[PDB]
Order: sequence, then structure tokens, then C-alpha cells
Amino acid sequence: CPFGEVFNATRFASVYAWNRKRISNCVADYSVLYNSASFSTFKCYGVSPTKLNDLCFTNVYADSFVIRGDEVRQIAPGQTGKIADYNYKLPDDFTGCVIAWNSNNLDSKVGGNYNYLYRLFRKSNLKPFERDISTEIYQAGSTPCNGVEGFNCYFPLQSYGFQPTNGVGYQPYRVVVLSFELLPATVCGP
Amino acid sequence: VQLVQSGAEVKKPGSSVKVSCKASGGTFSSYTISWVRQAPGQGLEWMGRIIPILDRVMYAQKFQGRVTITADKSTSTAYMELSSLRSEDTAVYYCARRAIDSDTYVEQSHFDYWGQGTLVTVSSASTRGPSVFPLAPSSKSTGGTAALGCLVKDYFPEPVTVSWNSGALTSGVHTFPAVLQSSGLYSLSSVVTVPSSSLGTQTYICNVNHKPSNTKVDKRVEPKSC
Amino acid sequence: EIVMTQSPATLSLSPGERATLSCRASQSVSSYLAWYQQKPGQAPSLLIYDASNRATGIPARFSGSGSGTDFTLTISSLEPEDFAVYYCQQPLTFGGGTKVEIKRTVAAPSVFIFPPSDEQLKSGTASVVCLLNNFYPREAKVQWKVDNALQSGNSQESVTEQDSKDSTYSLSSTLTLSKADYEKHKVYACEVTHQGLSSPVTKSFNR
Ligand SMILES: *[C@@H]1O[C@H](CO)[C@@H](O)[C@H](O)[C@H]1NC(C)=O
Repeated sequence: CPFGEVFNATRFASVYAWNRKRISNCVADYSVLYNSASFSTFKCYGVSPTKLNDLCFTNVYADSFVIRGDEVRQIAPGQTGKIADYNYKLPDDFTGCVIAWNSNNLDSKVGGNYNYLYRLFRKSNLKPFERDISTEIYQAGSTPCNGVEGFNCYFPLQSYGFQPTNGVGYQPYRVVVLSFELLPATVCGP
Repeated sequence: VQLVQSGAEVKKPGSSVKVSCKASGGTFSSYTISWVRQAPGQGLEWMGRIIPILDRVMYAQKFQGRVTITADKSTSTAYMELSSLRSEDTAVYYCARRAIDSDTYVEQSHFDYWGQGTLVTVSSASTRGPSVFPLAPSSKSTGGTAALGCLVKDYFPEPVTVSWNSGALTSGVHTFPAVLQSSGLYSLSSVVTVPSSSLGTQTYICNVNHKPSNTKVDKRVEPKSC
Repeated sequence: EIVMTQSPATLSLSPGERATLSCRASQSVSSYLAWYQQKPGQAPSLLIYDASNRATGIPARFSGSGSGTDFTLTISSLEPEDFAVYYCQQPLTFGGGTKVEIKRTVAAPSVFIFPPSDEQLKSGTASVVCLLNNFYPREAKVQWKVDNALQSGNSQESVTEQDSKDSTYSLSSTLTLSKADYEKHKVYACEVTHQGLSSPVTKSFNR
């Protein structure tokens, strides 16, 4: 299974436009993941990481994006926040694994890496596994926006000002969410 | 909850000016800072507004390309920079704050606090103290009432303050607003109507102060003879 | 940009009367409107915000109304301190402003003229000042005549604010010439035209 193409990718996506790789018709060796000393987050829900290499699944999904350090907690079932409500929402019955690691050496630029964005304004909360890439001006007040940024009329996305000297809570973290479908199994452990 | 601005400036035509506005601690977390200017004898003109908590700034159409508004959260100070100054940019520049919700980012339209203002004079003239000349009372200045005054001529920049008898004489005093002459220097007049019987018994002295040049001049206006 | 039109430009009323000030918009500002008062030498002070809400400490005689594009500022009974300039404000622009001045009986100006001082003549410049004192209304015309020749380009006017005691105005006109040009002529006259004067009054002096 192409696990390296997700974890060892040169470019990562923003939270609002989180990528997804469907993995099927292969054998997945999870030992390469839970034996690595490179991850700061490794929480599996409804599954054991050790027993993962001896189970079969019909399909497994790999979602990848970039958030800051203090927002990794929101990538978990039953969490609330700007990321969990407006960017990437996990279901309360989530059966999978969440992996993350610090990426300050790659995603932080001197003048601030303004390429990584997150959605700050939205009229409703996201459904589990829903993605919104809209760029419509958010009407925070009583006057229409007409597609122009202005008074109480905001562009819905806000840029992470990722600087390498920021605090660890404000530093970029590359996150890979693994979801195992429990629905004919096409992926299995060794 | 205070807004203290930088001192008055005199800038040459074509140069740039940067006016500062220091706010009380915590203002940049629940308030936005706008810049409003007012030319002498004219109305208020909104230029732009900065939102510190979102690193977002918007400018008026007339001021796009010439104004850059910044906010330094480290020192709790906001800045405004006007690029290519000329005569109609001579105005009193105010910094004003509006409330914004730190969780919904909803901003109010009304200003709840203003600064003291910063006078920016765009001119190629240099600082010059005033020349005080007497306006002597005579027949052309008089039934029982006489008119005398002082002419505060050729000074730059504004402002000037004029008093009579070191503040003792207040009644009948008219200090006219200044005018900008063709030379680029201002001229002012301050007149006072007094009884004609006191022209020989009362002494009248006008006190002029021009702080931009540190000039304190007092002039005794005496009656004229045929 | 939404243009905010304030009407009228000037209001002449008496203390104790009701003042109604209009602010109109070219596009709807919803309820995002505020009314400000500015006295001479002071910063603007907020009176009404969100179209109809009175600010803290503002007397109850100030009231605001309107929505969208039509708004009205109402002073139920004018106090002597309410005579100033009033601005309406949208999220982006201010209004042109409305001046509220005190109505008064017509008063003719006391015209005085001042020949230049000998100290200024030593400097090489001559300035003649024409003084119009305590008149109403504010509109007045001052014509400078040198040897019965109308002067233009070498005079400047200035009007004081309305007096807080008699509610009149005063005007100062200064005619400036060089010492050489001042001695090429003899008669220097100041012609004043006002409503209180049946005929234009001339104050003159021979050099
Ligand atoms: C990424 O690369 C490192 C070294 O090149 C390797 O040890 C690691 O297993 C790779 N990650 C994956 C998911 O294959």
C-alpha cells in the first residue's frame, strides 16, 4: 500500500482543502508507522495499533493536511473548534488512527508562510468527512458584501502566519488521518 | 482606554508622513483603529481601518495607493503613512477606535473614542516667528467706543495664541481665524473694542505666543495723533 | 462609495425650538448610522449610534431615527450649547455636516479701518485692515478701493464664529501692498455691503 506517498510527501494541503487518498487492493504493513520515532501524535480509536497488521478492511482512507500544534487535539471524535467545525470534522464513532508530527523545518518561512490557510468564518458546522473549498465573502453584519472585502465582510479563509520562531503551539504540524472502513476486504495486514 | 497621538509635523510637498497612535493595553484585542482627517474649516474624512486580531486592513477609495495603516501589537501602537503629500493633505489627523467582538469578529460602525489629533502641514515654507504690528485707535476706529488691535503677520506654522493685558482684558476681544497668504505664511488679527475715555488712562497690550518657533512677543498699542 | 448627503447645510433656529437634521444615503447602510457633534477646537463627540440608540451621558433631548437610506437627527428643544456642527456617519464615510446657528435680528456692522503702522512701513510692507464688528447675518461683502480703483488679488478675509453673548459675527479684511506701491496712491477706501445697511458704507483715509 502507498503509505509513503502520504507521509513522505513534499507538499501538504491546507485544512480547508484537505486531500484524501483511497487505498485498496494491497497489503498494508502498519509496523513501519508504529515503530517510527518521528510522530508526536499517534492515537488510534476503536482499533489497536499492534493488532492492525492482522486485520482486513474493505477500504482505508488517508487524509492529510497542515494545522498548528494546539489544534491537533481537535482532530479527534467529539471535539469542537475552528478546525473541527469549519475545516475537518471527525465522526463521533470514528474507527481509525490519527498521526501528526512537527513540520516547522519545512512549512515555516522567515516572512511567514502565508500559503497554508484555514477557514475562519462559516454559517454552519461541517458534517463528518465534509470538505468546503468555497471562497465566498462571509457576511458577518447586516449589509451585503457583493464579493468585496470590507466592513463585517470577510474572506472566509485566514492564513497561518507560520514563522520558524513561533511557539510550538503555533508551529505547523503535518497530520495524516487513517480511516478504516468496516463495510469484501481489499486491504489487509501481513 | 486612552488614545495618545504623536506631535504635529511639517512635511515638504512630495514627502511622506507617519503619524503614530498609542493605545492603552488590551485595546488591540477588542478594538479596531481607524484614521480620520479634517482639513481646516472642512469636514471629517474617513481614510481606513486596521483590524489587529485578523491582520486585515481596508482603505477608502480616495486613499488607496497612498495610505498604509499598520498596528504594532508589541507596543500597542497604530501607525498611518501618507505617501505623496501635497496642500490638500494638510489637515488634523485623528485616530479613532471601534469595538469588535473577539470571537465573532463583528465590528461596530460608530467610534467610541477619539484621539487628540495630529496637525500635519504640507508646505515648503520654513518655521518663522510672527511679526506683531499695532492697529492704533483713532477717528477711523471710533461714539464713546474705540477699536484697536494687533496684526500677527508672517508666521509659520499654525497655531498662534493671542491674549490682551495678560488675560485681564477679555470683553470685546475678537481674535480672527488665520489666513494663508501667497507667501506660504499665515497672518492673524486680534481686535478689542474699548471705551474712548480709557484711551488716555488705560494701557492695552496684546500677548502673542507661537510655540512652534518658541516666540513670545507682547506689543503695546497706543493711540495715534493727528 | 456611498455618498451621504446631509440637509440642510445651515439651520438658523432659536433656543427652545426643535431641530430636525436629515442624512440621506445613495445605498442602504441598514442601521449602521451614527450622529456626531463637533464644537470649534474640539474632537467629534458621539450622540446617537446604530441609527436610534442614544450614547451614554447624552441628554434625552437628542433622538435619532431612520433606516436604510433615510435618517433624521432630532433635538427636541435646543439648548444654547447645541449650536454646533453635526455629522452623520456610515461604516465608511462621514456626511458633509450641518451647522446649527442662532437666529437673531438683523444687525448692521460697525465698520472701522486701520492705516498701516510705521513699524511695518519700515519693513517694506503696508497692510490696511478693514474691521466689520458685530453684524448679523453672516453674509457680508467687502470691496477694497485704492484711488477709486477696485483692488483684486491682494486682499484676504476672515470671519469669526458666532459670539456666545450677542450671536453676531465679525469680519477682518487685510489689504497688503509693498511700501513702494503703497506710496504711489493716496486714497484707500473700504466699501461694505450688508443687509443691515440701506446703502454701501465706505470708510476711507488719505495717506
Ligand atoms: C519515509 O522515509 C523514511 C526514510 O526515507 C522511511 O524510513 C519511512 O518509512 C518513510 N515513510 C513511509 C510511510 O514509508
